[PDB]
Amino acid sequence: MREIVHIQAGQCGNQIGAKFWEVISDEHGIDPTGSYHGDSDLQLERINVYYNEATGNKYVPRAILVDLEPGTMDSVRSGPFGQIFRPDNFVFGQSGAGNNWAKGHYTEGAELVDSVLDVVRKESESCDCLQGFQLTHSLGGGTGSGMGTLLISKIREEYPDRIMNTFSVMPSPKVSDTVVEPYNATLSVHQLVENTDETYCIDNEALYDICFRTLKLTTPTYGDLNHLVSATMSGVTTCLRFPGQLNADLRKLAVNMVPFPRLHFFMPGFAPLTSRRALTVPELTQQMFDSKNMMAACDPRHGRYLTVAAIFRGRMSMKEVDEQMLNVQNKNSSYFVEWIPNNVKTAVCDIPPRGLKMSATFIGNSTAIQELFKRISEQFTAMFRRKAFLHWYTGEGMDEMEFTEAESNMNDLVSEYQQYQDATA
Amino acid sequence: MRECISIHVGQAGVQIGNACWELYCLEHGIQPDGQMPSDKTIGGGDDSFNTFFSETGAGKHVPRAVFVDLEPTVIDEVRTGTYRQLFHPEQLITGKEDAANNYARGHYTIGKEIIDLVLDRIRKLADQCTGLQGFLVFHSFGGGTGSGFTSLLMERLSVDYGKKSKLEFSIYPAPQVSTAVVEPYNSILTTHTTLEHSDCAFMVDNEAIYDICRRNLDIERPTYTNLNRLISQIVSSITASLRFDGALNVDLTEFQTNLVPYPRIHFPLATYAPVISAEKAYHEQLSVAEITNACFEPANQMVKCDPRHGKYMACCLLYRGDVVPKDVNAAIATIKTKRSIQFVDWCPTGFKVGINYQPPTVVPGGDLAKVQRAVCMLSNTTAIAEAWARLDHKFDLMYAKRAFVHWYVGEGMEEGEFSEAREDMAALEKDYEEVGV
Amino acid sequence: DLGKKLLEAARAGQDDEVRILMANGADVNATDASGLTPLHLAATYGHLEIVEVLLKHGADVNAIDIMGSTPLHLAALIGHLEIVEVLLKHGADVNAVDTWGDTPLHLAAIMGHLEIVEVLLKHGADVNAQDKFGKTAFDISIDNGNEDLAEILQK
Ligand SMILES: Nc1nc2c(ncn2[C@@H]2O[C@H](COP(=O)(O)OP(=O)(O)OP(=O)(O)O)[C@@H](O)[C@H]2O)c(=O)[nH]1
Ligand SMILES: Nc1nc2c(ncn2[C@@H]2O[C@H](COP(=O)(O)OP(=O)(O)O)[C@@H](O)[C@H]2O)c(=O)[nH]1
Ligand SMILES: CC(C)(C)c1[nH]cnc1/C=c1\[nH]c(=O)/c(=C/c2ccccc2)[nH]c1=O
Ligand SMILES: [Mg+2]
Repeated sequence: MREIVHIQAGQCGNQIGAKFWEVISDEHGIDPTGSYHGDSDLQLERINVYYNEATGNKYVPRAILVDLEPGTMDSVRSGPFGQIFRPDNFVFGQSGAGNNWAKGHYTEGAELVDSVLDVVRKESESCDCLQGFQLTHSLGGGTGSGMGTLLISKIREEYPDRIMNTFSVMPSPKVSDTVVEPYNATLSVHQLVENTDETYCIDNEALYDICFRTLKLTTPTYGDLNHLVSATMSGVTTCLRFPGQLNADLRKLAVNMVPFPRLHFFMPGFAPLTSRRALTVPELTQQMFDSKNMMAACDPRHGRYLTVAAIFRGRMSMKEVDEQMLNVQNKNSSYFVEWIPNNVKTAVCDIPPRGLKMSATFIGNSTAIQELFKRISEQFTAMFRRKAFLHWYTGEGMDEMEFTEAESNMNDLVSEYQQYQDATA
Repeated sequence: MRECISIHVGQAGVQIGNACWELYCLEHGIQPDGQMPSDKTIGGGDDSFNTFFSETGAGKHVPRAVFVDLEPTVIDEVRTGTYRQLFHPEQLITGKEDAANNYARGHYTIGKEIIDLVLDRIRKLADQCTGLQGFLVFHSFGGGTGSGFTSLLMERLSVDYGKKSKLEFSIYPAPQVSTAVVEPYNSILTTHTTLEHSDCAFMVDNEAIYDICRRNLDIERPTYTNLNRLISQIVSSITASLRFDGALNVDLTEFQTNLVPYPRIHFPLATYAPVISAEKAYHEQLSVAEITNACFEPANQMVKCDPRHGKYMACCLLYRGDVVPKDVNAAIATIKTKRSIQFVDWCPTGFKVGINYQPPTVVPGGDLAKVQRAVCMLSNTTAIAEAWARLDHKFDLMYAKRAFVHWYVGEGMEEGEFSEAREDMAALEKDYEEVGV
Repeated sequence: DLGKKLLEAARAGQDDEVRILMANGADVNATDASGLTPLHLAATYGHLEIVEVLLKHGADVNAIDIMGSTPLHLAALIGHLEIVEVLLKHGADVNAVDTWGDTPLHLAAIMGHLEIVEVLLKHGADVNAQDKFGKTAFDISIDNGNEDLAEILQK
């Protein structure tokens, strides 16, 4: 299978989604008019994974843009590559979601979803062999969270045999507009547990800490955070856009990364971490496994790795990569579960990203991600115990038991991680 | 002359097949377009090489070969490679969506979409045969197609070709050159469902081939290309007796007679010598005694195991090149005195010997030096059960936690098939233990 | 009964309506079914001027609802810094404990309201106060890896 269909929902979803298309367009030699002016034939070998080919050698992202807020669609269109997207693939309402999961999932979002699905169906119908879907969104707002998960459920129903992966931005008080974000995220996580195959946990807590403490940015902006996000998304999709010699679609990668269906929430990482000299292979490996490089605010040494994938990019010794990857598993063997033999796998892509000769992307399936869910759960519970702002959600038809159910599902997920963190062979 | 059809399933089977048929063409003097100037009977014949090649009226020699994969990437390379005109175009068969390293997809959900076409195309080849003797089936253990589709195909071939022999060349997984964490599952699943349907199976341990490339060929990081050319050299040494005049292993039935004392213990160990780097073009030539002694060194085995702690049930030596029979006999006599090679008490203790006097062939792009004499030893030793023990152990670690099982159960397989397959493997390990005595 | 109307006006931020109801005898210390007062609701929803007005006209700054929540608990939970300051100035109990064993310090810490944490500490918040699971605010900050908060909680 080849084609991927990309969906971006809500303000965060469209912002990081636009950056993703800017970055991989540059990597593939596609300018803002869809024209290919690249220099290497490898830039076009797998271009169809993310781009439809139009007339006149014009490449159009296979991307659908969704928002209940009109303004966000205007800002994407004015962006560097705004004119590159298919105009009919903009699906937006006029009312907005007001940071309310219930509005995105049941009210304004429910009224718009069928229009989005019509565009999705049109893109899917023109795929030779659709791999599946990737969605960008935040969990803390209303549209990306509430309408995003509605979209996921509808797509799961219509395309049950296709992979569904998300890049899901987790809320943090360090980058926060409101205290209802734990509500919105907790309601969303239950949806992701059941209906996605892989979810990349992009934690605004971690992004902020990286910019502030590592990059020394005194006042991190969304642009600073998104610089880390786009680097990560480029690295995570490298194996599908520059496959080199590996022969793996989305499903094959999910099979080898997800031993238990609900435990599909990944800790992403990237080296080197940069703000807007080349590292050595040992430095890449060390930084990739360092807690400070993780895009989810969890300490890997507080859990165990079920599986790990790492993508190195650039010109480097394949043997040296093997030696360093071996050394990490040897010195810290206790942090990799022994009952999944050979659970750390790596690939090397010769083509480095923009501005870096050496880089590495880390994808960890670690039980330590429970720390992220416990953090959100503690905030959810603090709010829910005092029943704060519940009428904003019950006013859209929701039941208080739906909050109770979401709390229980969240803590069940945490319990499931703990079960495999303590297991032994 | 009785024909043999080679079937190549999944990436590993296809890529190894491409290397094998390249070497076959070189050994028989066949060009990449199928022409064979040395074959003076144009458009027909019953020579030994016709077991593996048919002929067209235009003098084209066409492999009796089928290539099958569930996605097209690998077979597309055959369709456009140096030998793009060699094969029947309709015997290169591809789906669009692969088995995703999932046995269940290869055997049940996805494999079922193409199995009838594959069988109809094999039937076309079989109908071309005056006396088809059976099939040689090349595949990985670890891939979803190599494991699951191969099992499905072997099941179907047993029904449609009840009296035909089926031999396997099976790629046993090594994590050094694999990215499939679930390969132990696929390996056990396919072994369980294929055991009844396979008459003789030559396992090729990727770690063994990797070691030989690193240690003998001085290749720091072997590629599939490096591995496959070495594997093809060994496969050729095993199939030469079917393609040339000779006295040992002259048809598929004789492989079973010589190597498989009873049906489930049908996994011979191959050992090949000498393997010399092409950089050493002026190496001093090794004696018959030296290459024969090398066959009992673990470093030259196709599967990592220790025959010194097992029992032999069969031992065949297949020589190629400048090999005088009296020198083989003296080397064998020396082997028995110097080494401790223990046979079971119910089998003849003699070593069967074949000699093909043509110098061994190497592919010019290869990593191997030309040699004046080479030998492939095929033995059925209980020591190869150590390879099963290693796989079964990894299977057990993951299955105790039901890791990854949901992927298989969602693709048309009952969970009970896991334990059924594992119990069969436990019985197989017990079969070896009881023969070892 | 102007009590329910004052509760709703306080929740909705209807400043002029709050003044009218109080002028006509509305119970400034009315309670809803759960024991929340107008001051609780104004503190929860961020209506600073209403918080001031109610305190100027007899509101109990330390009233508790059925779950032990004070107005300060709720302002510290939601993150209304100016309201936290006003409540403390009018005698709010900085170490009030609710039915979950939480103090205002616990709630500001959980929700990452770092400026409010500093204010509470300055007004004598108990760094040793344990919730029903034994956790102090500092424990919460170490357990959840909030280094910025842990640094503040040490003085
Ligand atoms: N020696 C050798 N091993 C290979 C080759 N390709 C894959 N292997 C190994 O076979 C296993 C992976 O199975 P593949 O053959 O690639 O998978 P497949 O049969 O195409 O099945 P799916 O891709 O899962 O549909 C691993 O153990 C690989 O190391 C090859 O060309 N030569
Ligand atoms: N990393 C990042 N987070 C964002 C961005 N925009 C909004 N957010 C975050 O997403 C959440 C708000 O959701 P938002 O996408 O704005 O609401 P929506 O339009 O209803 O989906 C908060 O956690 C915000 O911190 C962005 O551009 N980058
Ligand atoms: C061998 C290697 C390193 C390629 C590997 N083995 C298992 N997983 C991966 C990598 C990935 N695994 C994934 O699941 C993955 C998901 C993805 C890809 C593109 C777009 C969205 C998600 N992207 C990856 O790079
Ligand atoms: Mg394959």
